[PDB]
Amino acid sequence: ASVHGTTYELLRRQGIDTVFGNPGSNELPFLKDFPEDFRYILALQEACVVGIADGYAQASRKPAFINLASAAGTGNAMGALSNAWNSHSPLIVTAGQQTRAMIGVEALLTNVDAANLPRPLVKWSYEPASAAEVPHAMSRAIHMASMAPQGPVYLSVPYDDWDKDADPQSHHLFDRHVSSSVRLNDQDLDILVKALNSASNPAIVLGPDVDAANANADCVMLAERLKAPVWVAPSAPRCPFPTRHPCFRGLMPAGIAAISQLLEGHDVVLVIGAPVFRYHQYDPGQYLKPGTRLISVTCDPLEAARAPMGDAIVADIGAMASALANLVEESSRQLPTAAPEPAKVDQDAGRLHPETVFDTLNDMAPENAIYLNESTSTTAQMWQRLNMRNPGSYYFCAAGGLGFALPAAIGVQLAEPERQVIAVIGDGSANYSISALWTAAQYNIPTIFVIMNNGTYGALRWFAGVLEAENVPGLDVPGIDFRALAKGYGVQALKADNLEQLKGSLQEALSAKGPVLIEVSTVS
Amino acid sequence: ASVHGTTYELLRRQGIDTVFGNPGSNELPFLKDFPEDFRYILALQEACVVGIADGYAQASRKPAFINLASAAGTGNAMGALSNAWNSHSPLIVTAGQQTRAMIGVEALLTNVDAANLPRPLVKWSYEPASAAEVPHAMSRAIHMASMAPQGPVYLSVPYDDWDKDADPQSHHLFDRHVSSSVRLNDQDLDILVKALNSASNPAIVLGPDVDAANANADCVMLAERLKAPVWVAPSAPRCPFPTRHPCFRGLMPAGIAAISQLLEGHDVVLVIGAPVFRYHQYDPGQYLKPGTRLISVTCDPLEAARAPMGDAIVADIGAMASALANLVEESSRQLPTAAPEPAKVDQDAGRLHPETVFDTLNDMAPENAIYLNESTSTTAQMWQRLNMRNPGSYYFCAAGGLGFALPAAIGVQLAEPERQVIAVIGDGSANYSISALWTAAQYNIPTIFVIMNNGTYGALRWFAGVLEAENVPGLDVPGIDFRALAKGYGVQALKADNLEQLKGSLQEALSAKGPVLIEVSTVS
Amino acid sequence: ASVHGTTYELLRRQGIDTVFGNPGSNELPFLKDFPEDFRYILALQEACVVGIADGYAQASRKPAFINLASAAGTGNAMGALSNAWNSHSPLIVTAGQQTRAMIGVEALLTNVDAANLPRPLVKWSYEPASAAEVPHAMSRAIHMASMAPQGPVYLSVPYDDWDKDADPQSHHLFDRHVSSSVRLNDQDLDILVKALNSASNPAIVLGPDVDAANANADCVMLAERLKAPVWVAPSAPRCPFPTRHPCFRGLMPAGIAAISQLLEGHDVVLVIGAPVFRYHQYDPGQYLKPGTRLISVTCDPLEAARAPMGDAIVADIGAMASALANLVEESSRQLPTAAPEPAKVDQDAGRLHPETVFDTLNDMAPENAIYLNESTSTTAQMWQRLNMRNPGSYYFCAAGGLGFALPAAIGVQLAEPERQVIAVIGDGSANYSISALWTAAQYNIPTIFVIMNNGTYGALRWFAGVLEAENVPGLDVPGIDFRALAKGYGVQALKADNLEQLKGSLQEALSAKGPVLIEVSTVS
Ligand SMILES: Cc1ncc(Cn2c(C)c(CCOP(=O)(O)OP(=O)(O)O)sc2=O)c(N)n1
Ligand SMILES: Cc1ncc(Cn2c(C)c(CCOP(=O)(O)OP(=O)(O)O)sc2=O)c(N)n1
Ligand SMILES: Cc1ncc(Cn2c(C)c(CCOP(=O)(O)OP(=O)(O)O)sc2=O)c(N)n1
Ligand SMILES: [Ca+2]
Ligand SMILES: [Ca+2]
Ligand SMILES: [Ca+2]
Ligand SMILES: [Ca+2]
Ligand SMILES: [Ca+2]
Ligand SMILES: [Ca+2]
Ligand SMILES: [Ca+2]
Ligand SMILES: [Ca+2]
Ligand SMILES: [Ca+2]
Ligand SMILES: [Mg+2]
Repeated sequence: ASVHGTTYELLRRQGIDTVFGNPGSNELPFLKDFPEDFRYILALQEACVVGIADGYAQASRKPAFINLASAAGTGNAMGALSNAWNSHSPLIVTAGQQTRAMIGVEALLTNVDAANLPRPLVKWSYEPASAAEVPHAMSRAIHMASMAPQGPVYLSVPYDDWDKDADPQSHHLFDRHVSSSVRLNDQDLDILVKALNSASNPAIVLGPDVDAANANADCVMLAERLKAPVWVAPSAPRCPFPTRHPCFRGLMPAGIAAISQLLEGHDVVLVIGAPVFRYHQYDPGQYLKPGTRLISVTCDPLEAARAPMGDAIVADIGAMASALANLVEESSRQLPTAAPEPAKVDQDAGRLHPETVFDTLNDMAPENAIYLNESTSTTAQMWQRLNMRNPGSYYFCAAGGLGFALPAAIGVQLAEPERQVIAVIGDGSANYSISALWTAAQYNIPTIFVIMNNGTYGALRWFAGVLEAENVPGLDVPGIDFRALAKGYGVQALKADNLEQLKGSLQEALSAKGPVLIEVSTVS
Repeated sequence: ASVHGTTYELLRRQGIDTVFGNPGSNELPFLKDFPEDFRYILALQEACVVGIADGYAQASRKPAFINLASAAGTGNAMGALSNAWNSHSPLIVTAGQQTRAMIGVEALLTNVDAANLPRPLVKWSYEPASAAEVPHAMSRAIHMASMAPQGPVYLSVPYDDWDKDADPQSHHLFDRHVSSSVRLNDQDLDILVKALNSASNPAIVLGPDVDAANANADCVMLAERLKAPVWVAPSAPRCPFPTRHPCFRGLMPAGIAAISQLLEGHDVVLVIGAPVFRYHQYDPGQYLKPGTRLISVTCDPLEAARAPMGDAIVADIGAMASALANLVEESSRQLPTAAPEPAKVDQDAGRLHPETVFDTLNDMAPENAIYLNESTSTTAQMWQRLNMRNPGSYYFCAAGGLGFALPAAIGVQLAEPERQVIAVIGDGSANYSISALWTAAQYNIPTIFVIMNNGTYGALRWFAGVLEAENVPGLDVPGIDFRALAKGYGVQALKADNLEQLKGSLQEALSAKGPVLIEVSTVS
Repeated sequence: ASVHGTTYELLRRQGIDTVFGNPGSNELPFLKDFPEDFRYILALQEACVVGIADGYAQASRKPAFINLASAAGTGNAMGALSNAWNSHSPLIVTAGQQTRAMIGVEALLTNVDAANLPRPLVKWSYEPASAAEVPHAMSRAIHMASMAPQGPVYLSVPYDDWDKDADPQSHHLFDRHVSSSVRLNDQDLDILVKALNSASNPAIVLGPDVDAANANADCVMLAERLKAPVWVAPSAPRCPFPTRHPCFRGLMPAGIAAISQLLEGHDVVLVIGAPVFRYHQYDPGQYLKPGTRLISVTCDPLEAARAPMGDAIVADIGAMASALANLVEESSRQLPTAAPEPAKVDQDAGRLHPETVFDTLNDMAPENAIYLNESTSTTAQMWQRLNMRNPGSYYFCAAGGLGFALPAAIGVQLAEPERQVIAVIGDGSANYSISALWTAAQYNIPTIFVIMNNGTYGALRWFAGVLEAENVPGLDVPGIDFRALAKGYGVQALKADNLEQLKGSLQEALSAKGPVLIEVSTVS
């Protein structure tokens, strides 16, 4: 067998059947003879390729396979890899290299010092030293991406390797099963459970790895048993809990002082599947107030090591959440009271308040909708106004890198064809990965894109305000016609300049057969 | 509090009380006001510093703390770090940096791009961006070294940081407990146990992480219950099993074909705490023969990913070995028969056969002796001839890097003052870290060093022979007087030119109050 | 032809005929069939291998070729590479890698991510992607080491590559000539010359790249023409000027304020072949005083970029010094007056003052002696007391990394068999690379080693004093018998406990046929 044939067999045997890519010449020997049982999803720029794959992996809860065009293609994707690193997304990023005989002279398309290129944003990065090693290296890549803590990996392959003979002993790779589905030993788990049972006023904080593990329901049971309020850890990349459950308390503000104040009076705070914590703004003060003990369960040693406070346990989130939910006592304390209904912001017949948009989406979208957020000045309101009952219902750029949501929404929609995906994206953010729209059109992936157009980088204007920073350039983005961009890439386009038009456009979009972009005129 | 005071409090609270070091000017502000409850162990060269610390950490089963002199000191230690990486040794390697105001100009002793220096041989490498971050960075270093898979880490600290004010909120670091003591979830563990119970002819292979976890006794119970022969994985850095237990089958040869042949007919092979596998020689063939399934339990994702065959489970070795030992059924198969007595090699009244040396050591050493091996051509015979009943009884350079055993034997002896350490080191190997002898003399650490002097790099002569490689230079090391070297560093020195002298010298050494070096004239 | 044959032909054609090494198994296929016209110089530890090669390269003014044992051997050499980077030493560091078929599984002796290991201390680091690339990669290594700014490079070669067929087109590599012997364009050079001619009180500062270029005599002419005092740049790795020439002003103290004060009143300061500047101690103040302009000529862009003041020209030091010396006008100013005779320190019949040692060496050593310094507390006095008339007469660890001088003195002596090498090394420093002594004995390289034994790390005690740092551990190194160490490695050993014995021992050493070590009892 060839390296090509063996590698595709390995991929298939390991459950991979889709290649997200933008091709180049070093990849043609890999992509030729493309298997009939595989899917290739083309995108027009590599940030888009990787964003789509990332959404697909996050929603599918399985690795996604990517093929990029040597160094330039890899490089174009590195912002997308920054997000994937923070979301623990299991991405197998492959790129073609020059033929081995031309690497030394640094022929055009040689990826120099290739393994160092995507560092430090990958868990493992490698170029094999021979053709026959390629299937083994691919096996390593699959497993490295997939073991907890999951994350992106990089493999560079000289294009002449594919046609070479494989090692027959590579057949041992095909059916390897590698598990990291582990939990704390019984003795220490019993100690933890006793501490939770004995807490007088516990609180729970959940991060994205809960949703990635589909541990959401177990966390609901845990919160009900402990009668504990539940927050989502700051800068949330995913939604780990039903947002109208009575225990839910919403998104934590991303500040040191704000979080210790929120946790004041809680004697034990159990954090599951989050860094401790993904703060953002400068908000100095106490990490925790006196009387609060924090215990973190994380899938990532790097998270456990860097937490500035608390105990930590490094284990699989699904295994731990299930064990804890089934072991803790039912507290006789009263169940927390549900958060009040959000206020309705006054809305005239002109430009839309973002709150109006979210309320309308919540009114009109199906109960199993999936939202993506890259409307950076409106996140807090979005989190308050969308009832997200189910797992896998929310994604936000995990490293804060714009250009995620537009392509990721396409990948999520590909992963979840029965769940309507609605990406709410600011006018500024929409441009970073605008060409991803084409993939939705070409493959008829029926994502809805809601562009919040206020003509400015609003979140930056806000942050400049708190700085009292004057004379900052580059904050306004006037003069972008998103309906024309959608037309450019073959996506049906609608406008919403007021509330009646927003409702009309959403109705039309929700009943459409393909992707739809709605340009919403929002308040500045 | 100062950064200095806070950092030493963190170290003490995290169980660190000893600094292994060779000082330099960038470290003086760290080392000044050295706490009265800490120990400083000086060694004269940094390979020695790190080797001593490594032995101490491996034997103590806890992190060891190191302080080195900027880039040159770090650099001198990098061979030692190669071994530490392969042994999963929890080493906290710190080095001083120039004062922040002088880093830009690259003053003498500036460690340029410091974090990259020890890569790729460390789990984490870092220089803090401010003085107040230093205690937090130290906390990260401690935990990164200590979480499974354990390994060396590197922290570079500008020397002016120590006297600066610490963040009062660093007190939250002091008592953090971070656990990776995890095992496979119950459902999947039950599947594994059923596969082990149903095996008709199981075999077990154990690696160094068993001994590091002190899982040895649990592995004995597991082997007895399964009635399974037990091998030590190739290139063994430690001894994970009693070498005269009836199930023991010795050290696996480090070859692909040799290992699959040894495993032929075993339907399930359970590997615990080893890479799969640390082959060495070129020995092409089948990874496994038809009819053998391999299942690996490893603490290291990188091991699990790169195994060319088998299933894998990534978990703590102690937690897994204990669980498996207590869950498997007692097989009614007959217990394996003990290996036969090794042959006595004919020995005249002249130079010693290595087999004679090992037999004599086994006859005369206490039953709780600890051996170290850096006598590279004699390893197979050593493994056959020493009865090592207890855990922590054997160490060998885990990356094959010479210069480990001489200093490591000092660290092991410091860790285990009641267990006589005997380092068996070739004449070639002895030179790499010869100055470590001084530390044994200075601190009166009573290691015994047995130098196997055959005047040559024997293992290289052997490997050249199998290559039929002629005209290789540099293989002979005549003209080294090890008794004079020992005198040079203040260590009592004896000779053994024949068997009667070997016995006499060993008797004298075993009753000595300090370290002793015996130069043994061995056959060429 | 094989890769082996082609590579050795390339080396020979490029002027390389000596391999400095410590062998390992991955190197045996390279070292076999070793050419009869090549020399192999064995050393017993890799810091020693590289130090010897470094001295040889620095003194010979040509590249030196090194072969080390995979990752551990490379790692053991990294402190030595730190010095080589700072001295711009042209070192071609090669290491063997595992056979390509065993790299993926990370067999013992696999150098993982090999090219990253010696970073950031090398100019170029590489592992070829195929056997036929190896000669080309070797060519790259040779030229990268040799082009200005010269420095160490690293090449890792899988051991199976050597026996493979070479590309016949590799013959084009053999006779490539690559020049960086460049100087500033005429127009801009004329501007510089006019600025020098018009200076009213010029000063010159010279660094190690002057001596490396053998630009010393040109710099003498330049200083005579400009009637300018000449200093050696701080932390000097080499001696770039005759130390009893009337213009000579000695070693600059390595402090910001001290240097600007020394330069006060000099309107133009021309620095040649030095960083600006290799400061060490914290000595804050002005980089230059008002009225001083600095112009630097450096071979290294990294030096030019980081200078905090002055103009810079990046060019070959030999070409620039020759051009400037021949273009500047003869000033009618008076030639600077020679520095006064150093004082004779009172010396009783007991332990030696270091000043006495240097005065005696200066009295008894030949006029073409070569000195090495690793007696860290005595450098200033050494520089005042040795008349070094010729180029290539002084070496000191360029990165401050101890363990350089003992092996480097052997390499220098090998390079300059007609010039007596005398290494003056502290008792502390002597231990780092002590085993290098064996190479001097084995190859009968007649270096003289003068060990300054004061029982302590004196320079650290001094630096602690200025810090008022109390309770620093690890500063004393009692109990080392250097005569026994010399005996250990087969080197003739003498003692000097007083002045009469020092004279007697030096007389005996200077007339000896082999290497000699003299242990001198110096004041504490
Ligand atoms: C790749 C990239 N570039 C720039 C930014 C900086 N950035 C920018 C440019 C923001 C403004 C986004 O504007 P928007 O129109 O999408 O939404 P708002 O008007 O609601 O802020 S928010 C923010 O962090 C970024 N995070 N990521
Ligand atoms: C740091 C380093 N350098 C070189 C080697 C190469 N090496 C060398 C030099 C060996 C010979 C050791 O000789 P010895 O006298 O200690 O023992 P034997 O004579 O029993 O082989 S075995 C081997 O792998 C190495 N492994 N590590
Ligand atoms: C490899 C390494 N380790 C440690 C040091 C720190 N160091 C040490 C240990 C010095 C003392 C050397 O003592 P010596 O006996 O050789 O000479 P003096 O007594 O004259 O200082 S000077 C100094 O910078 C270093 N520069 N390089
Ligand atoms: Ca509503
Ligand atoms: Ca799906
Ligand atoms: Ca906007
Ligand atoms: Ca016996
Ligand atoms: Ca102990
Ligand atoms: Ca030997
Ligand atoms: Ca004199
Ligand atoms: Ca010469
Ligand atoms: Ca000294
Ligand atoms: Mg490095």
